[PDB]
Amino acid sequence: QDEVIWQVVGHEFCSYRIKGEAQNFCRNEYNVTGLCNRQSCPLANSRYATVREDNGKLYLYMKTIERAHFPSKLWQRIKLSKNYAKALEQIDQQLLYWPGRQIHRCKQRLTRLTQYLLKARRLALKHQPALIPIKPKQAHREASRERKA
Amino acid sequence: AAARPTVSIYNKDGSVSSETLALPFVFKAPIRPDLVRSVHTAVAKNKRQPYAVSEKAGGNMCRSGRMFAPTKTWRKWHVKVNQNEKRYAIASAVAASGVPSLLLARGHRIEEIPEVPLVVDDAVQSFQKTKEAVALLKEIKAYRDVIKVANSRKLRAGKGKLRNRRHVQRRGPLVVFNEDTGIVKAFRNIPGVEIVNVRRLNLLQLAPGGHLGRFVIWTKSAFGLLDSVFGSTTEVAQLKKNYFLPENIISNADVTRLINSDEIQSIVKAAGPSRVKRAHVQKKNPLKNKAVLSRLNPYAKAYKANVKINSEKTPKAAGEKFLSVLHEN
Amino acid sequence: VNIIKKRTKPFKRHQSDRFKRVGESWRKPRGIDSCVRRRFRGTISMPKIGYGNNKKTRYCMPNGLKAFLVRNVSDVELLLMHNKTYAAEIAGNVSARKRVEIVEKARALGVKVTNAGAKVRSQE
Amino acid sequence: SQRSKPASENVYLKLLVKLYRFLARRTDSRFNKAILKRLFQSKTNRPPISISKIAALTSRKSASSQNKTTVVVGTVTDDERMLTVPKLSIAALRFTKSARARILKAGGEVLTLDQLALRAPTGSNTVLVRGKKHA
RNA sequence: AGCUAAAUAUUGGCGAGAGACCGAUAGCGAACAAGUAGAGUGAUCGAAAGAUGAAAAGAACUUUGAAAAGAGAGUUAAAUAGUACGUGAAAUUGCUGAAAGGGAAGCAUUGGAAAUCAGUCUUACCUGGGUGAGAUCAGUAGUCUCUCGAGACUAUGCA
RNA sequence: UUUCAAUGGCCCGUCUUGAAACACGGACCAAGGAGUCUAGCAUCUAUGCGAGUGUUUGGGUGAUGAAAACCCAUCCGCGAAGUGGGAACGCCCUUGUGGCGUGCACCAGAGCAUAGCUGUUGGGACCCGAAAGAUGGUGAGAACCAUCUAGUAGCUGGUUCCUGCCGAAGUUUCCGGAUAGCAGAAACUCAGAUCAGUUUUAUGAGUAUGUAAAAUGAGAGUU
RNA sequence: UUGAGAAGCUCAGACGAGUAGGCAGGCGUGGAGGUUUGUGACGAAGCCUUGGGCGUGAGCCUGGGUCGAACAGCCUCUAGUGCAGAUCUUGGUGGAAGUAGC
RNA sequence: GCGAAACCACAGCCUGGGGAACGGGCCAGG
RNA sequence: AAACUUUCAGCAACGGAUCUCUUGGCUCUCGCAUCGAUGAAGAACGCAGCGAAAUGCGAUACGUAAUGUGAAUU
Repeated sequence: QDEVIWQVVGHEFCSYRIKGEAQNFCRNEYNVTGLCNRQSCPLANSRYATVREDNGKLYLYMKTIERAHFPSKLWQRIKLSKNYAKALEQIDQQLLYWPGRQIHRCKQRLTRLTQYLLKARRLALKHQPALIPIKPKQAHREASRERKA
Repeated sequence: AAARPTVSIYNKDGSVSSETLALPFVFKAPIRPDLVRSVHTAVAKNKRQPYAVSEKAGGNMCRSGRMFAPTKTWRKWHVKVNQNEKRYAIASAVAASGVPSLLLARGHRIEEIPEVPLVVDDAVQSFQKTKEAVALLKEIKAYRDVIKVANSRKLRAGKGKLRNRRHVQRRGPLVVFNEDTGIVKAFRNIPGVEIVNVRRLNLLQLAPGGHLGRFVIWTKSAFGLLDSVFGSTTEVAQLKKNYFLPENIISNADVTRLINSDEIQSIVKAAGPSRVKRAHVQKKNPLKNKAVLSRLNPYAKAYKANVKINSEKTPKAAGEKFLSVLHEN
Repeated sequence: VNIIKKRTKPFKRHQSDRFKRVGESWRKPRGIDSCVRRRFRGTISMPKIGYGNNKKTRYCMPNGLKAFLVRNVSDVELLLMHNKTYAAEIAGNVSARKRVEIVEKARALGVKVTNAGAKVRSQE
Repeated sequence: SQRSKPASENVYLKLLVKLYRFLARRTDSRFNKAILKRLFQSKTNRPPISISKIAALTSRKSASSQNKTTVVVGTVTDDERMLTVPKLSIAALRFTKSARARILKAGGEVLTLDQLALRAPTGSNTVLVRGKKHA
């Protein structure tokens, strides 16, 4: 299963892969790191855990090998508390006896997703200029009309 | 080994039924991405039409001259593949369609499909209207793939659109049926959906682009007939004379299970470290670094170089015989 | 591990300045009698593997980040875990509407954008 | 098509090489090193062996076949000339359909090289064999 | 001495459908006028040449000039689209601006001067209190979808 | 970026020959422009099956594109009918011993098919460069035209991106070659063994020369 | 300790001329199957530029200007696939030169 | 007034030397 | 200095590359069988719209009759 899956998706063709000069990336939604790796692949790891943000709330998504053949019921999620200390405890207790590498990666994604939510809230309170696109046809027209004017 | 035993059937309203089909042996066949790609490369050349310049046309450098080595029609357009190799690739491409992870890596939006392999009732075989076809695809949540194909319709980049290849798009689900009593015409107008008979499966459809893992929807009758089309490794196929499913050179392809098993981990020697620490990054001179000198020589602590052995009673030792020889001539 | 470049000048093709028909893209000289191939004194340098740069600092911009090409908001969100290693570079053919959406998203993610001021105006 | 890695593109041969790379490195068995070396070899350097030759080599001279597994990194073909097949345990990369059926129907077991690595991870009590390289 | 359908061939003719073909120095010599213009007593030989704009809306009118045209205008989303018409490269030419000038020269290395350009910003973090707020908090009441509890909401309270 | 100062610095490509030189080609720019396709043969690799192997002359079949894919009846092509030693067991503190030896070298079939690579032989055959000759006409011996005909240059000129790694010979012997030798690939075995643009010990022969077995270095021998 | 693209990660030492020739890995172009739920009139492609950056390099990304309808990355397939030369072909344009001259 | 063509790698002051012309192109000088 | 020469940049010329386009070519496949003394193929001369270096037509001269479609030609 997983080893055959990786030999196909990891080395022949994955629609989620973005080839880069120094490291390949994975546009899969369930990748914890965002990189194309053997341990980062949600396709090639039947026991996977990730943290994702849904309309301002963070969730711990987990899948087990026993639900691999049921795509609708494959991933299960729990709501992670807004208290960062308790969110770490919930990751620890939901991922009990999982490899420490996977708990390490979910705790890293929880930090970055908590930081992104903090920065997003700080930008909302702040006042920043709107970005006005420059229209080439309008610029050409007003440049020629101005010369005639 | 140790695959899922049975496959559930889904009615036309999208709900699970109480009937299950034993998983056919073809889904246990080895998945051979190298072998599927090679057969696909050859099989995709078998519908090419010849091209060549006119014989009367035309030095290759002179303007309005003759092109060097003019193209000819008797080029090799069609390429042979052993029938067993074609059957191996088709069996390996049916097996890959039963893995949800290979479906996702091929671009199929099967994230809400209820089960893979997806088998529906035989009442689907008699759908007459595209409305019935779309409603079924929406009940089993397989319409996300069709929406993906519709959104992907673009104008082809290049001279291809000058040559009756105006538009490009994605591949949707592949509906496989037993008998056509309306199913083909109900699904053919849906963008990306291809409908094929289970008796004549096409590797150009099971591995589009040479990429394994097409999303396939079977009817109940097509799924039940998969064991006659392909057979097993020990029983011959009924619909292919003297054909057996290929055997694999590995029994349990999970090699991490073998490496990290109690059978093997109980005899291996104690594993050395992972990435090791660097020893002697910098060379330090014992004649300058006194700490390195004490490490190499556990005697420099008590050395006592300048000892005094002479005194004020030095017996100058040079006889008159030697002095006479020295002060001679 | 600050960024060190073994060389900053480009390698120009020999005689590319003399002739307009000859481009400046590097071409390995093949003439045996040519002094550039023989590597005489005073002649122009040639691309050698010794000029290659440190693997750790390779592909890194002067600010220490690597340029990652971005075409929509999906590409920016990819750098959530790598905002200290990569900078987003919007493609040249991305319209000014999508450029705005990319730039606001990159701002929340804490991702540096190399060309965040292109094709847009400001209004405070 | 040798030395560092196999030139073959079969993913399942690459998985077998993965298994015996670990075995050849984390054990002190020259069998695991020998198997790994032969996994890298080309099809020409891995000639097939027959059911008759395996039966002959096991019960050779002193005979005393006992129950040692026969390992060949290659194909085990069938010899239709011989009429009775003994009880043999053979591990091979591939078995033909005739060879596999004859071993199973009147005899013992057919194994793959990963099934062998679980039974004999150090290669103990195995009869490693080769085919005639002279075509 | 004689006849004889079918299976077979088919760069022509009357049509038809295609293409992993060429894309205006290519593909037929010929995308247009093409076996044409033109060349040769003749047999024969034989080109170059595609694109304004959505729409001519193809520039009324005034004015200088013998005229060709120019200049004021005017049309257009655009005339940096005016029929010498999509885009408009290089070689080459003119004018203007700056700099350097005495013959191997251009060029390479290193800096100066002049001109110009690039990105890097303190802002957040931690902590305390006050004030209100709301849920993932209720010694709380309901609904929905999944597998007791997991997500989504709906009221009610803000300890 | 322009310029200045100090230092250096020839014009490329081809051919030549010892490298040259010299003689050739190059006013400038854009576009075009040269190892291609196919039929055999051999090698290597990959893949399928394997004493077999090869569906596509053809038939069946393909409801939606039907020149595809899918299936195969009868033939037929090819193929076939003593020691050393890898590995493993049991003893021995270990070495080592004992039993058991594949492949190969000393004294119980492996092929067929496809694909790729490389070499090679034909087809215009990497491109270009001299007039043949013949057939059929036109005009008036000679001239001119069109096709065979991509009839040709033992040669001339040219032959299009990058980096990395390896790397000659440039000559003994017979005699355009078979060679050898130099440089790589594959198949091996082999330190409890050998090898050397090297020096030795002493005596053999005539300070040199040669010898078997010491010093130094390197793991070596191979097909 | 998370550093399993096992095709990854890591440690150490030595070495670096190169014609013919041999062997690897890459860059770019036209078209094809798949893919990026890809880019595009809020401006695709091309072109220009003493703007900026990346790669030892082939090359690639980007700002500004110009422009006006299509185009690209990745995996694979395919080939009429890369020029400074051929007294190369076609076209354009120079110095000679407002000279020889009419 | 009208109006070419051949030719064109590129610059261009001399004395000596640079062994293969070295020269115009290097070195040392005027 | 100035001139000239040279370099760089801006603008203007010149030129027509590149890109995009395409009622064309090329190639393959499929169906079909139909010239003439009842004057053919080809050539010439006219006709009327024209831009013919094109097309259609034949003194009934862009054709007339008949069957249509049904209100244009430009």
